[PDB]
Amino acid sequence: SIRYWIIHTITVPMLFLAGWLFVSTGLAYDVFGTPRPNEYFDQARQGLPLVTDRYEGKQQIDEFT
Amino acid sequence: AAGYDRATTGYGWWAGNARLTDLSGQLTGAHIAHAGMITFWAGAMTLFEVSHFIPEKPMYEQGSILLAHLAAEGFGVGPGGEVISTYPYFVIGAIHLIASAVLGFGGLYHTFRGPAKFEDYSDWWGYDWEDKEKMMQILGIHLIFLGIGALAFAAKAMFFGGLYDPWAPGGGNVRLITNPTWNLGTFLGYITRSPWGEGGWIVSVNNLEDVVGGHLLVGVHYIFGGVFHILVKPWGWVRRAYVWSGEAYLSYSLGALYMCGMIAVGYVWFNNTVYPSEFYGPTAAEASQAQAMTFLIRDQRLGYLMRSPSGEIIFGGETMRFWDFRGPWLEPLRGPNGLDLNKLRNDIQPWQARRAAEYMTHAPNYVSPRSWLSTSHFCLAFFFFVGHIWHSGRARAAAAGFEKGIERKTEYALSLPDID
Amino acid sequence: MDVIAYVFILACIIGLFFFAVFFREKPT
Amino acid sequence: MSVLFQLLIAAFVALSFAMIIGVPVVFSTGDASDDANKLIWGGAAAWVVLLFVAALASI
Amino acid sequence: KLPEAFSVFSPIVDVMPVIPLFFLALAFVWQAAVGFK
Amino acid sequence: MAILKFVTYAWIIFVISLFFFGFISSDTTRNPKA
Amino acid sequence: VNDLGAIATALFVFIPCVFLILLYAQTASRG
Amino acid sequence: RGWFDVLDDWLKRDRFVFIGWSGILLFPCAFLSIGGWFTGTTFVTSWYTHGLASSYLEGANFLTVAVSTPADSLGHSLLLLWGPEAQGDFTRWCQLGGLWNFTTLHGVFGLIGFMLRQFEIARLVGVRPYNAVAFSGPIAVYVSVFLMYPLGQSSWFFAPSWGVTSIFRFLLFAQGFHNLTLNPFHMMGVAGILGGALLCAIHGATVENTLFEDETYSMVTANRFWSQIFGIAFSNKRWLHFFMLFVPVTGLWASAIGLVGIALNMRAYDFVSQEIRAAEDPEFETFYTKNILLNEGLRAWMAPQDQIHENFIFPEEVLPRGN
Amino acid sequence: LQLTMLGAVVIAGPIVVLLVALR
Amino acid sequence: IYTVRWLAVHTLGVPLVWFLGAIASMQFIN
Amino acid sequence: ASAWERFCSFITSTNNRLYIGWFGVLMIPTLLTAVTCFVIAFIGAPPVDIDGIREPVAGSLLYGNNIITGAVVPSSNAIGLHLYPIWEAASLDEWLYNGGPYQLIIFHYMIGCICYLGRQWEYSYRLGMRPWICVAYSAPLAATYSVFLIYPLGQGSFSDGMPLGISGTFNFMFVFQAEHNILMHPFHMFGVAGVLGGSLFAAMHGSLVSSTLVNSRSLHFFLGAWPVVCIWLTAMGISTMAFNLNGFNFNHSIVDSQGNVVNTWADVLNRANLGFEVMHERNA
Amino acid sequence: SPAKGGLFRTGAMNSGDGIARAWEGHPTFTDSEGRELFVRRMPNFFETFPVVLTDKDGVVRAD
Ligand code: CL7
Ligand SMILES: C=Cc1c(C)c2cc3nc(c4c5[nH]c(cc6nc(cc1[nH]2)C(C)=C6CC)c(C)c5C(=O)[C@@H]4C(=O)OC)[C@H](CCC(=O)OC/C=C(/C)CCC[C@H](C)CCC[C@H](C)CCCC(C)C)[C@@H]3C
Ligand SMILES: CC1=CCCC(C)(C)[C@H]1/C=C/C(C)=C/C=C/C(C)=C/C=C/C=C(C)/C=C/C=C(C)/C=C/C1=C(C)CCCC1(C)C
Ligand SMILES: CC1=CCCC(C)(C)[C@H]1/C=C/C(C)=C/C=C/C(C)=C/C=C/C=C(C)/C=C/C=C(C)/C=C/C1=C(C)CCCC1(C)C
Ligand SMILES: CC1=CCCC(C)(C)[C@H]1\C=C/C(C)=C/C=C/C(C)=C/C=C/C=C(C)/C=C/C=C(C)/C=C/C1=C(C)CCCC1(C)C
Ligand SMILES: [Fe+2]
Repeated sequence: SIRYWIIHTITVPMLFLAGWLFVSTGLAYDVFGTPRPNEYFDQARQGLPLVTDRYEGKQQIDEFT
Repeated sequence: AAGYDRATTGYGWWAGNARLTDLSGQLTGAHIAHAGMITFWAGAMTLFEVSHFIPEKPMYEQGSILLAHLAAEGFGVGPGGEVISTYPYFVIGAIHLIASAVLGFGGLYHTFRGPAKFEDYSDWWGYDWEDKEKMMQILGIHLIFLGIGALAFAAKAMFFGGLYDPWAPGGGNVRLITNPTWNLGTFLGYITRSPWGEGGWIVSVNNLEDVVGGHLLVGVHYIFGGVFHILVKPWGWVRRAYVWSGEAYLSYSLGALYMCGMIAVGYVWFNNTVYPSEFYGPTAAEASQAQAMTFLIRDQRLGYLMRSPSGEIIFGGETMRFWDFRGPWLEPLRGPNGLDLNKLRNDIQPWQARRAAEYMTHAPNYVSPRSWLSTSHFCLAFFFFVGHIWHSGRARAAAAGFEKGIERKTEYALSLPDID
Repeated sequence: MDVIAYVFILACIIGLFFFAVFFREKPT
Repeated sequence: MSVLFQLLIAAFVALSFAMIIGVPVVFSTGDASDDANKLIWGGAAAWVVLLFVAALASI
Repeated sequence: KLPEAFSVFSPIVDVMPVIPLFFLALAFVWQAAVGFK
Repeated sequence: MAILKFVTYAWIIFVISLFFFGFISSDTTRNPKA
Repeated sequence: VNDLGAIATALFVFIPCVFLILLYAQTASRG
Repeated sequence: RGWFDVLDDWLKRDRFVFIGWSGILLFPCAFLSIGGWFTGTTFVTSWYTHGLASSYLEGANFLTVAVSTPADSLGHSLLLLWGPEAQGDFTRWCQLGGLWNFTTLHGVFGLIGFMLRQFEIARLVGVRPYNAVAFSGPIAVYVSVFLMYPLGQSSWFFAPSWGVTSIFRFLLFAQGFHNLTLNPFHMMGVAGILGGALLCAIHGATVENTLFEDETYSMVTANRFWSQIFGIAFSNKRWLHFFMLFVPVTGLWASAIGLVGIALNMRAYDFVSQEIRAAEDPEFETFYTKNILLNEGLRAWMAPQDQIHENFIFPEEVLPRGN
Repeated sequence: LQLTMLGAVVIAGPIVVLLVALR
Repeated sequence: IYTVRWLAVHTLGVPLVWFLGAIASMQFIN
Repeated sequence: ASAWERFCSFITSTNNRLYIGWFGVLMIPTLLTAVTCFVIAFIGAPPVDIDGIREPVAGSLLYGNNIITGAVVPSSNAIGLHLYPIWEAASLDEWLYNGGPYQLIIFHYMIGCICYLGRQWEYSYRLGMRPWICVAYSAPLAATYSVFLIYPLGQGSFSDGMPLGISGTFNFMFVFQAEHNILMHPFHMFGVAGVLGGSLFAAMHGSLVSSTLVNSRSLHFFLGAWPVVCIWLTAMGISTMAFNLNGFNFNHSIVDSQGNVVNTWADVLNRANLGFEVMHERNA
Repeated sequence: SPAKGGLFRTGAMNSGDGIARAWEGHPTFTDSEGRELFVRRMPNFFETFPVVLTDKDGVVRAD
């Protein structure tokens, strides 16, 4: 009807912007470890950061990081 | 409103046009409006392609198909497939747009304003489907119009600019045909040619004299047949061998259109004469042979052929599948039995050697106009075959009476003697 | 001899088709 | 007269769009036929005349 | 390229080719108005 | 060969003619309701 | 090829076939 | 009426959707699996496991996003968010490919919940639960492909990555390395699926074209039509519909057994007599031999990049070609 | 740039519908 | 007013809207 | 009771064990010819120079193959689209060597298939039922015409047609994937959805009916329509790919900011296609 | 390895590669320059493998 319209108008764009800013402010890259477009390689670090050990994978990525 | 609902017609909204079966005026309005749609598309697309035309690039690289049709007829083109000025294309597009406006006006007028059923207004325009003579006469009139159109095309090819003949010397050139073919032996040899690779049914025409003569012959026949239809009755056997209703006539038209669509695909994909390779790009055969010849040119410059199954001289490799292909840039290097090696040694004029590479690059990333036309019209032809079957079956059943289902209490299968 | 095995199985299939077509019990 | 020609074609487009909107309503509903029929047929006549004028005004 | 007189109307032509599709869509809008009766 | 070609051509023509004359022979009167 | 290939194929063809035929026969004999 | 009866009646109460007891397993697990897939495609990348850009942030397309499988080094580790690998670090859990395990395991339990749900609904309505038995086929396919196959292989890395192009890669990988098309069980699976489609199509058309002019269609006319057109026909309605049920399910089960076979490299990769006969003379060439050559080529040209962890280095000289 | 004329046509169509729809 | 359906609708819509916003934001990244 | 009338009443009669009809008049000879030649050329037939390179490829049972690996090899590459009737052949052994039996089989078979569709319509008419079984049957018909007729026409020779054999089919599929990337063509995705969804709907419908039997008409309409529409679409997709109008291509799409290229799954798929293609194309 | 078999390759393993009798001894390969390289072993997956003798440092030497 009418009542819920106020709540949804106030809220839904706020959620949309929440996702928007979560991406734009670069937070997603930190949250998910996804490289920045310049972070795929350094100016010459064109080797691939592939995990080779099961037990210390997170630390090995930290070395790759 | 009345008659525009399911209750008063029996047809759901998704079959709304079916309601128009026996409303002559509105049905005519719909046909006129649809014709307006077609010509509006023609004009609009022509104007678009002109607005995006680029004189340096070829048409097939540029990606224009409605322009290539006009280019084949020679409107504003020059020798070697070169445009002189894109003005006539604009002229044609504008004329088509105006005609579309007029046709749309007529269609709206008959759809809403004019009489709903011409039978009330008059009787020449009032027709019923099951009047065999009236349908014969209408078919005849439209046949006469088609014949006038075909003769018009021939007259253009003979007096008004002509056509772009790509077998003129030194590459293609716009020509006026002066020696139309009229020997009936040639016509029969064309018709009774094998549709298979053993020649080509009608797709194998390679000179423009045959094209112009064929259009002359067909226009004469169309005018004569239209007159015949107007002047005579359907024979008894004819009356007994057809179904006489609107849907049946629609199904016949669908079958004819399916056949024409397949033949048009064959023309656009295998013919380099009435679809000059200068505009639509090389055919698959032309592309393969051009690649072979360009590689041979490079290998002869820096210091490959074979025998045909019949023993001629042909190129080697996969391209052997196109051993019989004939082309304008390749024809001068021919011989009594296949292209001679000695001829290829010192007979390659510069324009042919340029065409070879220019075609080798553009083998049908990049999609040739031939690919677009062929795929689109094969799909259209197949769906029109399906529609032909649908409407023919429906017409046959409805004429018989069992279209809306089997009758519960008089079911026919229940009376047949069991086969076991 | 494999050819004989294949051909025998195929011939049995065709015979089955013949009997299934012309000798089915009448539906009723 | 080139600017005249462009203005003429702009007016042609304007009239054509006006006819586009008007014609279905005039034709479908003949409730206001007294002035509507005059409007629509006069619009058609003006359309034809403007096209014919532009035909020469091109050259 | 358009005739230099008509070049001003270049954008309009840019939307002409896709007009027929709308007609088909228009049908349903028409059948939307009458509520698919 | 020549016999085979003749026989094939004759068969094709015969079957096509059978088809044509069958479908013109008032096969609109074969339905049940008729 | 396998010398037992033919034997395996034959027994596969035969055993279910004789089973089914036996069931059908002792069905059809009964009314 | 104890708390249990109240809870049971509350679950079985009519709503827009039916929850039942099964819902407690289905809805959370299904929702988590779907959310895991959406997150993995939207944000998490496979740059560290496969060296690919399989996320929208990377700039991928809908046809190229994929929740890619974990790395090869992890073997078959369950990759719990709190396991020895992730150790509670969410980012390392995502980078290592834990989203694949999350999605697949919750999908398994969602499928189990769905089958239980169909059991429960059929129990409530009071009809034979043929629907659950039918659904048993998809569970067999899922368990065979996403669990048994990577478990029979070296690692989860060889499982199908949740995607579109990743699944296509899985199909081509299976042809190249296991020669799946020649497996008889896959042939029975293909026959089952295509026959199921055929049955659906002709059954629908027949029922539409024998409609009575008012079950609701002339079974007698349909039977006679198919008998005199095709030769054989269903004279029994129950048999007709049970057959419609039976064919595709059987195809799925046969394919499932085929997939478990190739999980152990117990694959029908070649015909021995053909290999011997080709070895004797080089002129002998058949379509099967050329299929073998295509498999060699696909293996050689795909291995350097598909299994990047192995550091395969094949020069141009060793790559098979049609010379 | 070209969205103006496309929007104009989008207005043109349903407006033609609506003017009839009022009566 | 906290019906089970309210929970379901929100559990679907909330993350859905958030992710739609995120994807829209990605579309405008150079 | 004219002799012609008696004949017509015989053929167009609903008391034969199998309906013949006018379409069946063409169907029976063509189908019998195709079946006979297929059986003969599948049991024993010489190797065929598929590549048109004087080097043969065998496909018969008596020449070594079994059911899985045997096939009827397509007509030779040198013939192209030329019809190759026996009487138009230099010598019978040569005519076999170029692959004439394949042409014979496929042409008779295609004519028989279209006449079989016609026969379906005709008997539906003769029994008094709505005549739209043939419309549904037109989908697999379109598919066969795609692989056997339209694709060779687009490709210029019948050597690109599908082999008549179990392994020949797979070889055809892999070469087609290599040259056209059919997997990433949306019409094949529609076809895959069609077959899998058709099986799904068949299983659901069968389970429901057999469980409760211990607009509903629109249900059966949808059953009939869905897989048929999807098969039409995928047949059209094959036909379009016969004119070099290939599917989607997303190779080399994401690039690093500095200028490097980051791989995606599409690149792996392209490399697999590359392997399939380079193993094809004997020479270049 | 149990991952190198087949579904219809029947019988004992000795019906396959045959029965072993003696171990020829560990081989070592050297090239013209005398460098000691090694052959990469075929994984379980591949039915056939490309023979590649590589330097221990990761550079392919011969094949
Ligand atoms: C596809 C097979 C087919 C063909 C080609 C075909 N028809 Mg029909 N057809 C008619 C005319 C007709 C003409 C004049 C004609 C040739 O020009 C055809 N047909 C052709 C009318 C007499 C009659 C009423 C039709 C009627 O009243 O309305 C038509 C209904 C609809 C929904 C049209 C909307 C079209 C679909 C959304 C398809 C979308 C294609 C796509 C947009 C292309 C662009 C790509 C896009 C993705 C960008 C008729 C019918 C009908 C059907 C059916 C099933 C068909 N047909 C089928 C065909 C009726 O039920 C029905 C019938 O007869 O019931 C009694
Ligand atoms: C690709 C093929 C395929 C799909 C997608 C599919 C889909 C579905 N079939 C269902 C049913 C059925 N399928 C049946 C037989 C078949 N099903 C088949 C093949 C398929 N069936 C085949 C071949 C058959 C014939 C034997 C039957 C008999 C039924 C049913 O009764 C049932 C139904 O009622 O349908 C309406 C499901 C009902 C809802 C559900 O429980 O979802 C699945 C539930 C869960 C918990 C999904 C969890 C998440 C999954 C496992 C992994 C993640 C997936 C991502 C979210 C998206 C992936 C995207 C890809 C590109 C990778 C669902 C619609
Ligand atoms: C114009 C052109 C330009 C390029 C040069 C070229 C020489 C090629 C020139 C071509 C000229 C040509 C080829 C002219 C000849 C055209 C010909 C022979 C057209 C023939 C078409 C054949 C057709 C419809 C077959 C029609 C048979 C039909 C319906 C069935 C009829 C019957 C059946 C059996 C079923 C029931 C209905 C009925 C009537 C009883
Ligand atoms: C539908 C379709 C066809 C026609 C065209 C059209 C454009 C309309 C097209 C629509 C396209 C569009 C824009 C679709 C948008 C789709 C999307 C992104 C839907 C997404 C909803 C997001 C969801 C659920 C995410 C749920 C996430 C969850 C639980 C997270 C779970 C968690 C994980 C993964 C890690 C551990 C922690 C935790 C919290 C347990
Ligand atoms: C319709 C629809 C589809 C699915 C069902 C659903 C209920 C969702 C319903 C909902 C929404 C949708 C998609 C509505 C679509 C509405 C649209 C786009 C209507 C538009 C119709 C456009 C029309 C007439 C345009 C006609 C243009 C004409 C003459 C020619 C114009 C002119 C030409 C080109 C020359 C220059 C001058 C001028 C005037 C520009
Ligand atoms: Fe049913």
